[PDB]
Parts: sequence; structure tokens; C-alpha cells
Amino acid sequence: IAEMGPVQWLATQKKAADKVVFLLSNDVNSVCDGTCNSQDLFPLAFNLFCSDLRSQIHLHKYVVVYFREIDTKDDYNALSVCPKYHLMKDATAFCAELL
Amino acid sequence: GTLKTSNLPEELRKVFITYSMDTAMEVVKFVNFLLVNGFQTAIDIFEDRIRGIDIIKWMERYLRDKTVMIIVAISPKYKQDVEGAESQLDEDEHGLHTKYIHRMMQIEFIKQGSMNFRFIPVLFPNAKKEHVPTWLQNTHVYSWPKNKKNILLRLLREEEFVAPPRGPLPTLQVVPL
Amino acid sequence: GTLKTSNLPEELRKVFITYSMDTAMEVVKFVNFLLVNGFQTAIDIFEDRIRGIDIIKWMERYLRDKTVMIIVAISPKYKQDVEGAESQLDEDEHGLHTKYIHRMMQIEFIKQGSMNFRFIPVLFPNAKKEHVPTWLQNTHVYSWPKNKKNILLRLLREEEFVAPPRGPLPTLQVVPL
Amino acid sequence: GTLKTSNLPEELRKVFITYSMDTAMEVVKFVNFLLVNGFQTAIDIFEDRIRGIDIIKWMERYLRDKTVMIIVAISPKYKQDVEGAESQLDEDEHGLHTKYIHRMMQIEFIKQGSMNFRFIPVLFPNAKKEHVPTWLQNTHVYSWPKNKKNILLRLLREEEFVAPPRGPLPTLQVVPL
Amino acid sequence: GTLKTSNLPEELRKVFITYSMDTAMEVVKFVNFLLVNGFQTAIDIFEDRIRGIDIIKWMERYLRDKTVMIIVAISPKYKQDVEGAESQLDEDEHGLHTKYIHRMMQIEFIKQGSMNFRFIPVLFPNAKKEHVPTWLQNTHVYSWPKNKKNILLRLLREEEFVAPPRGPLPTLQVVPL
Amino acid sequence: VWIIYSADHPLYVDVVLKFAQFLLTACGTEVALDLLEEQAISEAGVMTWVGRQKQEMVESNSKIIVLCSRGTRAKWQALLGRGAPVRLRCDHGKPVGDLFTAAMNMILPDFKRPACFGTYVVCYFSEVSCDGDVPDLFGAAPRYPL
Amino acid sequence: VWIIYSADHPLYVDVVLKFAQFLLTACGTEVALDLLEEQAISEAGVMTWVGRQKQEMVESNSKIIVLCSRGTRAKWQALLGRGAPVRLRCDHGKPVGDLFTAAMNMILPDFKRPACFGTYVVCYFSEVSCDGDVPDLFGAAPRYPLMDRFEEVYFRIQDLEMFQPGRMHRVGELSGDNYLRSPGGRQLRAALDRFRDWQVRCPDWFECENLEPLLPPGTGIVKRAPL
Repeated sequence: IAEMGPVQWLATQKKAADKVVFLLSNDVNSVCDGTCNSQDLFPLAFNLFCSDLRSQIHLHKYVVVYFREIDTKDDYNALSVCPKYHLMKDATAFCAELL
Repeated sequence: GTLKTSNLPEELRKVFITYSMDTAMEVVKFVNFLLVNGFQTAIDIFEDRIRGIDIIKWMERYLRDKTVMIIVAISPKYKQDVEGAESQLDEDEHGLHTKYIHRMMQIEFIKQGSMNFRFIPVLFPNAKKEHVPTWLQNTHVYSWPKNKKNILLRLLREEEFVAPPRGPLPTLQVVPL
Repeated sequence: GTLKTSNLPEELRKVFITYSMDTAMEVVKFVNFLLVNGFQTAIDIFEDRIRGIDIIKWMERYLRDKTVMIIVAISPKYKQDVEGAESQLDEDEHGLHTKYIHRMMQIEFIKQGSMNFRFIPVLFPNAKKEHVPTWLQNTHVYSWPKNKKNILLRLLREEEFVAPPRGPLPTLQVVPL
Repeated sequence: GTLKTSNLPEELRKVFITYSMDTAMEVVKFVNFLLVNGFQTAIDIFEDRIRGIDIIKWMERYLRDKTVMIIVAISPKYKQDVEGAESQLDEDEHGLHTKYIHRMMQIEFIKQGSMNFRFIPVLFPNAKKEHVPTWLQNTHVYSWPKNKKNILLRLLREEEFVAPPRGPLPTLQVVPL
Repeated sequence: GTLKTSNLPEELRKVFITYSMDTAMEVVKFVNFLLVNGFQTAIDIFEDRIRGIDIIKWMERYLRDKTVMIIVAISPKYKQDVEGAESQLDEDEHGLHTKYIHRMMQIEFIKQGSMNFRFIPVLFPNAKKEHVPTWLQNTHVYSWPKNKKNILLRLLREEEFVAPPRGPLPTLQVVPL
Repeated sequence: VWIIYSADHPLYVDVVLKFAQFLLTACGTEVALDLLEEQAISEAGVMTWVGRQKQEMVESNSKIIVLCSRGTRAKWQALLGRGAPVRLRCDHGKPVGDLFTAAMNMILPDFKRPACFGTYVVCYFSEVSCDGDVPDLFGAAPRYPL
Repeated sequence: VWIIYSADHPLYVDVVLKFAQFLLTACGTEVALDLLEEQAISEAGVMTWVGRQKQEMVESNSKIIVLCSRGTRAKWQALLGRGAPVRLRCDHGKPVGDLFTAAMNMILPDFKRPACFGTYVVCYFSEVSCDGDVPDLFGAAPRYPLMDRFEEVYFRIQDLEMFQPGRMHRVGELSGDNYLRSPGGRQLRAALDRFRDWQVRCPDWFECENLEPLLPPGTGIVKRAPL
């Protein structure tokens, strides 16, 4: 990331990756406070996903994963267009989707 | 196309050339070219008399003047002198003088806020972009004799492509719905 | 090529030579070279008769005259003389006279604004760049016999390279795009 | 804090000052300051007894020595002297000697590969950074009396801030996920 | 201020003056000034009684003695005498003697390695810097009566400016970060 | 406006120049373009001039026009670590080199935030270029077959 | 490492010196800083020494640290032509021009390429400077609010990844709290608090500038002066 810069690295992985997974909620199988405040790649990754979606190409790569209930946000709704997998129950289906 | 007059004042037609000895022949050809095209060029070999009176004063006379444009003749030996180790300079005085001129150019460049208004690097046949001094790499690097037209334009302080004055704003039409 | 005849007036054809005993033979060869080529060289060994009447008067005659070109024959013993002649030998008369001439040249050089109009340092075969007095390092330093053509050109006061007359500015062409 | 003894060899304590007449008043105080602080200052006013024997020899004695540190006292008249002293209406002998010293300093500077090992420009009260000769601007310019502590440090050849030896590397930890 | 008395031995209070006729009027006043201040001035006009016994012996008595300071009174006619006294005029015995004294001073100056230990050139009102013989331009040139106090200091062999004794090098203080 | 382009073909340079002419004369708009500004680029340098222009456009809310083409697509692939270093004849021979990469470097940091698309305009000449040549990140913004 | 900074304030210079001391002592890292080598800078000159350091870092694959503050952005704007050339109180006594501006102009030629951003580490002391002060040039590269991410900074210097499959790498002493507890860390904290207090007390400090505990003796950076 330091060599390329996050944006170029993000795009490189986006094109290179066979599959892409978006996680929108924390796990429930283990209890945590969510802490363990700074700029992150989520907004940029969302913009690149929107570009791909408007291209309507490589839609198969994108997969949405959640454990706790997804929040009520527009970006998540946009990501909802991709296949969903509730790993609390959908472990095998998600594994098959990847394979 | 149509022809037009050139209006550069004669006082701004002074050009100073700094180089290493390995490019002497091509440098002489380049000076011929510039003089034939009407530029008053100052080079050590041609002004050897006034330079002989006092070398350092002669170099300073052209380094002080802001209007004078300086053309840097790049070559493998140029970077070896100006940036290379001093041990090689024990065998060459002209190397020392080129190194001094390079220092003065750097001092001027920083003194002007790191903006290159009058230093024009030129790549000679046996030169590569790697030989250009780093601070000069930040601006246009011409090549000789390939880009002599661009070099003349630069010395004239002209621009190859020139835009016309901004035209009137276009007419806007309104239609109901 | 083509041949040219120099208009150098006769009065400008006088040359004075100062040296050290470690290079007497080479200086004789150098004086042969200059006399053959038409320069009236004044040197102590040949001017013995007139120099014998009054040595200091003879030296001052050539030191006072601005038009006389002085050639300084550098050599290991020349620096030694012009630095510590009196402090190292049992009254070496030639060493003391060389030191005196050197001091007079320095005084004239300083009084002129540290500009060297007529002092021509020449490195003799056993000399090195380190042996040139520092104030003389600011001008052209010829080496004998390597640069004898350049020495002749300097004495003739003719430039080795001639630039053609400067042309007018190039006509400007405009092409719409 | 703690005190460190100054172990500079005496031969390195020698200092030579070049200046112009406008600064002479302040230069006297500057030499008082240096002499009080143990530095052996060589300036013409105090050396006139020995300097009068042979002025050029006296100057060359300090210009030759590499271990001698030279302090350049900048001022409005200093630039005029080092640039056009001979152009004045009358002959200013001190101006000419200052110009000669400046030329020798420049020659030594160029010979060393444009490395300024022993020339310390100092801006005196009525001086401006523009008056500094261009080649001297490439090094630290001290303003007197504002930076006299830094001037003393420079003459002693000591850094104001000294880093400690490279410390130990930190502890590296591994935590399983 | 505080008063100091010179410890100059009586043997060092001898002074010899050489001049030309045009400046004899001012030379008499100069001798008055020197005598009133305790210096034993030897000049031909007062020595005429002893000088008449043998003129050349009288001149040599002062030219030999290294402890006698010789004051050269520079005037427009002095340069003329020391250059062309014998030929530029009908026989002027005083001019010839002045020229002889000048030559002897020059010979001593050259033998000593071009170091001027005891010749004091003094410009007189109708004189100019161009009238100073070149070898005398390598030392202090006083102007009468402008610099008469400096002339007295030179004769007393005292320093016009006295530097304080050199102190110890400054103890270096350390303040950690 | 500030126009950003890749020197794919000498004819393409003429296309850009005449598009700038059309903007200046017919559209009555002022165009900032490296070809017109080679003097200032030399004085300040490539990166400095690019930064100055980008800052001017952002400060004044003035728009930036991107002329995507085959060369832009190739340089984009090179940026993504999936393309050989493009050495187009115009850029390879010109003293400037490839300025498009510098413009990208100065532009990409913007898209970390959602509202940056307002400043930029993406354009492509349908007759010589296709919408597919547009870089992926710019793809999110509305496109215009010029 | 080579530290590039704008001497915005004498307190800021103090902060930089404390940071260099911390790197030298607690991090075992050798710091090339203008204040520590004014002899070499005097001999060669701002541009010569800067070029030497830049070339050396690139050849040795060493990292260059950029300390961003209000002065750095001021000089960047000056280069872009949107501010008067900065004449800082601290750079007045140094050779011609500006060390930071020269260093930057020596850096920009590197940014024509798409992958030279590794050699540069962009850091800013969050308590006394904000992310808005980082030049737009370095936005493409990851940024580090110093001492809030310094452990990452030291990994960048060491060229080590902080995370790997199933395991994590940490440096105990350089961790936030451990940094605070470290000797040099306390000095850096004190200098930063002092500069922050001065900034709070004088909002227009930069315009005016424009024109403690003890470590073991001899272990830290020592300031010398003659009596």
C-alpha cells in the first residue's frame, strides 16, 4: 500500500481478485465492544464497486457477508444487489459460492 | 500560414553556453547554429581574450545577468564533473570551472524560489536523461539537433501553440415544457 | 583554407621573459621559437651588454612599458625563488632578480584591479599546476612546447576562433490550427 | 549542565579578517571579542608593523595557510570593492587589496571543487544578505553581533547539537491471532 | 587615557631624508617637525659643513647603516630625477645625487629579498600616488602633513593600535536535551 | 477549464488542440492546457504546474475535463500493475514525458471522499475512442460521448 | 533516516530535535538532520547536501521522513504561486534559499512515476499540526499522525509488516503507552505540550515567525555553547 498508494493498490486488488467480499456488520459468535476514528478504504471501495455495477461486468465477483443485522444505510442497500450470505447459518452456501 | 516579424529586443538576444570538453565539437556546431539564427552567444572558446583577462569575472558577468539565458550542454562528463567526485578534477581545470558555474546556477535557482526561468538543459548526441542534474530534471530537457526548433522558440521566449483571445459567450435558447 | 596577414604594429611585437635557472636551456629554446616567428624577445642572457650597464634600469624599462607582453616561465625553482629566494641560498643573484620582477608584476596586477592584461604564465616541461603562483592561476596557463601555437596566437593578439557576423532575428511564421 | 574543556591546537586558533573601511569601527570591536575569547586574529591594523615590510607577502601568508580561518566582513562598500574597486574616481589602496584578497579566496574556493572549508561570511550591522558575494551565499551567513555564539562555535569547529551514539534496538513481540 | 613613554634608544633616533628641489620648501618644515619631536634628522642642507668634506662618503654613511630610517620625499620632480636625471635636464648635481641614493636603496631592497625594512615613502603636497616608485608602493605610503602623527608613530616604531593579550579558549558548556 | 489527456497519436494532439480552439472561440471558455502552457510548465515544473492547476480548479470550483482514449486505458492498466510501461512516441520524444500519470497521482487522492466527482468531467470522442477506455475510478462519474 | 521539516517555530525545532533523539536512543535508528550536520551543510551548501542525502537514501533504499506543519504547506503554496515566498525566522541563519523547498523540488521529480512513494514517510504531530497541512503531493501516500501511529512508522522504517496470517508483530517500547513511559518519549511529550500551549496562547504564531526530566548523562542529544 505504501509503495503504490491506497487507491492504486485498492484498484489493483479489485481487478486482480477472483472474488470480493463486503462485510457490513460485526460477528455475534464472539462478544466484543467493536473497538478492537481514521480514514479507511470503505468509501473508495464502494465507489469502485459502483463503477463496476454501472458497468454491469464482473458482478459475480462481489459477495455480501454479515453476522449482525445490516445497518440502514444507502451504501449497504447498493451493495445488497450482490448475493447475500448470513454466515451465522450460511457457512456452507458461502463456501460453495467462493468455490 | 503567414509570415510575421520577430520583436525580441537585441539586449535579450544574449545566450551563454556551459559545457564539458567532451562535447566541444558539437558545441561549436551549436554556436554556429545560434549565431546564424541571430543570437549573440557567449562561449569560452570564442571569447578567449576577455575571458583570459579574468576568468572568474567573465563567468560572473554572465551568471549575474538575469536577462542572459544559459544553455547547459549535458553529457556523461558533465555530470561526472559537476556532481562527481573531486579526485577526477585534479586532472582538469575546465572541469573545475564547469563545477563552479554549476554551483552558481544552483544558487541562482534556489534564490529564485526554485523556479527555472533561464536555465535550458540540452541533451547532446552522446547524452542520456540520467546525466541531467537532478534539479534540472524538473523542467523541459531538449535534445540536439533533434529539437533545435523548440530551442530557438524557447530562446525567443515564444510558445509554439498560442491560443486566441476568449470569444464571446454562446447564445442560450429557452424552450418551454 | 585561406591565408591571412596580421596587422600587428611593430611596437606591439616586444616580449619580455622571466624565468629561473632550472629552466635556462628550455627558455633558450623558447626564445629561439619566438624570434624565428618575428617577436622581439628581451631576455637577460641575450641583452647582456645593455643589461650590464644598469640591471635594474633594464628590468624597469620592460616592467613600466604597458605594451610589452611578459612571459612567466613556471618551474619548480621559480616558485621557490618567488617565495623564499633570499632565505634559502647564498645570495643567488638571479633568484633575487626574479623575485623582484615577480613582486613588481604582482603590484601592477593589484593596482589594475586584479586584472591580468599582459602577464602570460607558461608551464615548462618539469613544472606542475601547483607551481603557478596563485594570482596567475586566474588566467590561461599555457604549457611548453605543447601549446606553442596557442602562445603564438596569444602574442599575435588574434583569436583562435572567429565567429561569423550575427544575423537578424528569424522571421516568424504563423499557421492556423 | 556540564563543562567541556576546549582542546583546539593553537595553530588552529589563527584567524584572518578581510573587511572594508565602512566596517572598520565594528571590526575593531569584533577583533576585541575574538582576542578576548582566545582566538589569534590577524587584521592589518594590528599587524601594520609587520605588514608594512611587504603587504603582498603578508596577505599571501594567511591566504596560503589551509589551517587559517578567514572571516569576510560584509558591508555595502565591500561589494563595491570586490566588484569594481578600480572603477572609483580615486584609487582606494585598501579597496584594491580587499579585491585582491577576494580574488584569491575565489581561486582557492574553485580549486577545492567549490567546497568552502575556511571562509566564514559575516554580515555586519549595516549589511544586507544581498551584499554577500554570490558564491559565499552557499554557506552559513552569520550576523554580528547577533550570532556571536555561533561564530565562536564555527571557529572552534564544533557543532551546536551533537547526537549520541546509535542506541540499542527495541524489543520485538509476536502475538498470535 | 594613560601616558606612555617610548624606550627607544638614542641610537635608533637617526633619520635620513632624500628629496628633490621642488619639495625642498616643505622638506624644511618636515625636518622642523621631526627635530622638534626628538628625532635626529640628517639632511644635506644642515649637514653642508660635514657633507662638504666628502659628499659620497656622507651619503654612504647613512646608506650603510641599517638602523637609520630613510624618508623618501615623493614629489613630481622626484620621479623625474630617479628616472631621467642625467638626460632629461642639464646637469643637476642634486638630481644626480638623488638618483644615486634611489639606486642604492633599490639595490639594498632587492638584496634583502624585496623586503622594505627602513624606507619610508612620504607624499608631499604637490605629489600624487603615480609619483611613488613602484617598488615603494608595496608598503605604507604616508602623506605630509596629513599623516604626520602616523609618521611619528612609525619612527617611534610603536603600534598605532594595541591589541589586548590573547585570552584562553572559551570553556564549552553542555546542556542536554 | 483544465483539460487532461494522453498523447496517443499526433493526430490526437491536433484533435485536442482543435477542441480547445472550439471551446475558446465558439464556447467562449478559457482553456488551461499543457500545449498552450509549455512556458509555465518549464518555469515551475511538471508536478508544480499540475498541482497549481488542480488547486485552481478546486478553489474556483472550475471543472476539469478528462479526455479518455486508448493511451489513457493503457496507462491505467499500467497503474493497476497489469500493463507494460507505456512509451508513446509523443510522450517518449517530448521533453515533458507522460503528464497524465502525474495528473492521476494528483487526482486519485480526491476520490477517497464521495463528493469529489462534482469537479471532474469525463469525456471521450466516440469516433476515435470508446467508453470502455475510461479508467475504472472515473467510471462512477457521469460520462459523455463527446 | 533523513528528516525533512520546515523550521516553523523554535519550539517546533525543539520537537524535531526531541524526535531525532528518540529515534537515536530508543529506536536505534541513525538520524540525518540539518541541525546535526551544519558543518557539512556549510561546506557543501543546502542543495549539494540535500542532493547527497536524497541520492544516498535512494541508493541505500533508506526511508526519508517528512514532518508536515503549517510551514511546509506555506512553502508548498509559495511554490504553487499562491503565497509570498516564506522567509522563516529559523531559516534566516542558514544558507541561501530554503532547505525544505529545495528538498521538495528534489523530491517532485520522483513523483512522475507511479511507485516511488515508498521511499517517503509522511508524518505530522497531530497535537500541533493537522492533516490539512500535508502537501497535496503526499496525499497519494499513507499518512501517519505521529505517536498515534508511530509504531507503524517504525515498521515502515524497518521495512516490516505489522500483520501476517494468524500472527501480529509488535514493538513493546514503541507502543503508545510505552512510548510515553520511555525516557526520550517523555522529552518529546514535554516539547509537544509546550508547543501546543504556545499555539493555544498565540493563534497567529506562524505569521509572526515569518519575515524537564533528564536522560542519563551523555546518552541524548546534547546542546553545546561557549562560555
